Amino acid sequence: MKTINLSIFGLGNVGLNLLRIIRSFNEENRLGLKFNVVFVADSLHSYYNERIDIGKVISYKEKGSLDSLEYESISASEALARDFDIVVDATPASADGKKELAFYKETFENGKDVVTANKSGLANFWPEIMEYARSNNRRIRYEATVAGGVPLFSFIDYSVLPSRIKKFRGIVSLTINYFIRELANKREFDDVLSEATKLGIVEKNYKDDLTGLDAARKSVILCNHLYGSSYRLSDVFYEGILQDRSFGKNERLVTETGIVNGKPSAESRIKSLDSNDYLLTLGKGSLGYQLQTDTNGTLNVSDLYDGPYETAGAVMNDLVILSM
Amino acid sequence: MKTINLSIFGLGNVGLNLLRIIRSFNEENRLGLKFNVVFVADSLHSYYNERIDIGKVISYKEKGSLDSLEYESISASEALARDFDIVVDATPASADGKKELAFYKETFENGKDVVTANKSGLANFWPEIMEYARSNNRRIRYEATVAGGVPLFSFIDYSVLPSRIKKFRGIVSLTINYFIRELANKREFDDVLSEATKLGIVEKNYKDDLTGLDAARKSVILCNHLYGSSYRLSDVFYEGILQDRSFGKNERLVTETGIVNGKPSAESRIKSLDSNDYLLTLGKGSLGYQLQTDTNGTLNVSDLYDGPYETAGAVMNDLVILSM
Repeated sequence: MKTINLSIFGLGNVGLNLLRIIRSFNEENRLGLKFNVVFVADSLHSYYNERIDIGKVISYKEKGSLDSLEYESISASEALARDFDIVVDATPASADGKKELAFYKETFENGKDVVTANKSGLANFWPEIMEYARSNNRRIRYEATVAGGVPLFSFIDYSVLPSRIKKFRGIVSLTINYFIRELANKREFDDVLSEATKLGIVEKNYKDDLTGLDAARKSVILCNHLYGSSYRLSDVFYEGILQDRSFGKNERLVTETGIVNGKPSAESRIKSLDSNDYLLTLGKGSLGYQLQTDTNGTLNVSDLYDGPYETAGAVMNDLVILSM
Repeated sequence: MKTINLSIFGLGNVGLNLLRIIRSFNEENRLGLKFNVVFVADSLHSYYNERIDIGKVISYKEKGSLDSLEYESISASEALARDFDIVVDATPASADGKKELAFYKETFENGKDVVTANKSGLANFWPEIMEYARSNNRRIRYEATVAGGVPLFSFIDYSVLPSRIKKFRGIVSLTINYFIRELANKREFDDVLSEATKLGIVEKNYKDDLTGLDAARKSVILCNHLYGSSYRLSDVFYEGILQDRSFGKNERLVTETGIVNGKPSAESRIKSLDSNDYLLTLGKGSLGYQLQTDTNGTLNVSDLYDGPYETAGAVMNDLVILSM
């Protein structure tokens, strides 16, 4: 019954799976919703149509032949001025967050909401983004930015409303933790790196993950959402593994946020956890966290395996929340 | 800014903790809400006032001296006709669910919503309750009826919207599982029972828990919420421990719901779980479940310790959802 029009920016693993999810959702949902896509962009192409054929976009993108699509081409700024409801940002993250900030400003000014899977704008320019949203009376959600497809922001926003959240601890950065755990198997860094590269576990440029900066960016978003702080990266603590030492079987890079000495605090630190720690029960592919609350107890939430499809499922959850 | 008026029925462990929670929430919430109580009842007293003094009610109830409260007394039916927004049902559960059915009918007809922690009406008369709600354009939520304070219905309703939920497995009935695990420690039933009685783990009448009927009632609610079925108790399978045999360390009474052979299905069965099963990681005081979804992955959610305060926190979450 109700049709919501989307413009999707980014067709990497998350954005492409989001298209697949939209098609199945439109077919199957009991929610009285239909999502219509009017615009898709990737790094090479930007296509607009009143009713993009989502199946065709998926097919052409899988075949590596979006070149051959005959839709109107318009720039991102032009697309933002067309009539639609919500922007999805599944683009590559910039180093400094400026392109994301400028993009959300232009989105809100054009009267659209944002759902993002890109954490860069939020980790660097949170108060500016929220002020543009407020100014323009628009909304932004960002489930997929921290803990992938594991409900976290929706969990906070709809499941523990009565609490004033006392503390978050979790494994939210898997690649650095993978390396830590392999090193604890008494392996050499260069052997771990070599294999992780062949497996596609680690990128060509692994610095952001292995210095703990990926965790730090996530912790800014977490801390600001939980405590209403306006932090940027410089407000949080982090550390990484790049320093020669042995690691124990119980060490993890744990991201923790709470109000400490009256001030919101966020830190990602390598800790040797007690043997019965819930975080030690998580597999190398599993994101999870412990949420300590003053009214809804201490809650443990995790998935079994993190991946882009479940991440795109979190984006889709945000889209439904904004629509309903 | 926005005031929501409540009538609270039941001042046992959940209802009394709910009063405490309302007082702290009113003081502390950033949600722009205030909850005003106009009516409280327990088994002995029924008090109405435009603005019940919640602190006084707590104090008198703790001191065992609600006798001495000077507010108007009116019957439950009279109270339902006064002006307010939401009924909270934290009363003792009847055997057959009829009193709960009649109560919700009268509530909806008087133009109020229901939040319940009592599972009896829902386990026996779900389709009738939902029809009265629909007829009267009112709503009912029931977070606290299954898995206590662990978000479950709100989790389904707000965190995994895009999924068509494929399966639920969990430990939702702690007392029977406590007995199973103690028996697996090579103890005799009568010794386990004797101690459990002194500890307050088991009631004077332990039949509903130990025959698996408590689990079965929860599974009706679960299955109907997940699959849109209209089941009653006779539609689900259950079993208990009351039969002489040894139990293994890996046995649990697991409640499982899913669509099986095209039909919604719900069963609570004693299973010997594989050693790496997530449900085996839960302490004897911990409720938890695994939710397998087609769009949001497989999610594991649990608390550390179940108790009436966190249960009342789930009731409070439902109240906020209905108000906001």
